Amino acid sequence: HYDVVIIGSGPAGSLCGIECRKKGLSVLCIEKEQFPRFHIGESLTGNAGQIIRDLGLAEDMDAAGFPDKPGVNVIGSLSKNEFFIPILAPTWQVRRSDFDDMIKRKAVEHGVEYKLGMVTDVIKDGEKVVGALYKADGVEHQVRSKVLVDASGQNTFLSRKGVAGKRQIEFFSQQIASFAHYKGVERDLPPFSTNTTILYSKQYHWSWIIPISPDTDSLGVVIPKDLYYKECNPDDAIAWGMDHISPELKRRFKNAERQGDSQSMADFSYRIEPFVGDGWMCIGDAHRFLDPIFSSGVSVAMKEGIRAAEAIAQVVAGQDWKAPFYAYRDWSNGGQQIWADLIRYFWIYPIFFGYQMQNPRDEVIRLLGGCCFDGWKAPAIFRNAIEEYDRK
Ligand SMILES: Cc1cc2nc3c(=O)[nH]c(=O)nc-3n(C[C@H](O)[C@H](O)[C@H](O)COP(=O)(O)OP(=O)(O)OC[C@H]3O[C@@H](n4cnc5c(N)ncnc54)[C@H](O)[C@@H]3O)c2cc1C
Repeated sequence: HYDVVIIGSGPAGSLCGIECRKKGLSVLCIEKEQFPRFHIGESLTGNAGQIIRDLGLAEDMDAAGFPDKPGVNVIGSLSKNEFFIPILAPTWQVRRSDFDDMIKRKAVEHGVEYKLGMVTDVIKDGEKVVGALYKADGVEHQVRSKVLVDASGQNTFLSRKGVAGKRQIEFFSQQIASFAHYKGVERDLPPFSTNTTILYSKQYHWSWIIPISPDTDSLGVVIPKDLYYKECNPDDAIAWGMDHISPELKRRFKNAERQGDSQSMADFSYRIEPFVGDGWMCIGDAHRFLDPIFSSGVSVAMKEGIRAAEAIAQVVAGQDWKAPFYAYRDWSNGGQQIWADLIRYFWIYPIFFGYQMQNPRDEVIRLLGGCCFDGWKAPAIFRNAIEEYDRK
């Protein structure tokens, strides 16, 4: 028996476990993969940076060789339009295998119990979730929980089991990402050498370059699903990007040497509703995924883990789940909708978006730093333009 059982130990599950422990709750985290393990999504927001400082991890970040992130340089190729989004507060580019392991060790330090295992089923008592089944070695185990937290990322465990809602996928923005790590990439000149670079051409055609260590850079090429299936495996997709997205690519990778195989993965934005219920909740990618063009996923996952523990504590302490879980739900929907709007606005009006950075700018900087979860003008501008556009 535990107060809280967390499925998965990415940024959402790890932060949820840490904050649950800070509220004095007993916590079991079941994670199916042995750490450290590779994972994509390497560029952090200023707000993720602040959580990391709060955990007391800043020195360890520098020690791990994670480059400082000055901001993101966005370059459009069809018109050479270029803009730079400065970082809100100091943050980093990370190798996720090592980063996720660091956060996980902090969770263990706070007294989270970990099991290597794959959660496979929930245990119900009528409508109520009261625990879970998981496989470790050759063997099925049972655990009982007051709240089962699904932090399974894009595995969307509770959705797949029909406990949570079905995925509602955004049909018009379906993309496939292909990526690999390289050495020998030409970096921007200081003070910008370790910025994230985003290159885009047509709508939903884009690429990233992220320095993740002193010598290594992550390259991604992201294109519409149909184009990928039509003209492209992940090697071919990356080559297509090198050829068609921007000349900056062939230039910077002139002397680059790939480390390890390339990979592809769905980049479909989705949302799952409901994502809270009696005895359970979802946090992070387990209920919602946004186009990672602005590198917000880890920041969002961490924030949701933190905010969920608040709700969880109230329920473990005897309050009916509705008021607290619905407050979490509404808080999450509020902030995620702002991110979603920013992204849709960018894809519709990428040039107008950029120029916004010369407009007396501060709001967007804060928003892209992650301040999306707390009167600002920007959210309404994005919302209004998108509604008009859709109506048109
Ligand atoms: C192409 C791409 C690029 C991205 N770039 C960025 C970026 O630059 N910056 C950024 O911040 N975000 C980025 N993201 C998003 C980011 O990767 C995710 O939002 C983030 O990892 C979410 O964290 P999570 O904890 O929710 O899920 P995850 O990090 O995926 O963690 C989930 C964990 O759950 C475990 N698990 C799953 N199912 C089970 C089960 N049944 N039992 C036990 N354990 C289980 C998995 O092993 C996994 O470790 C990107 C995403 C994509 C697709």
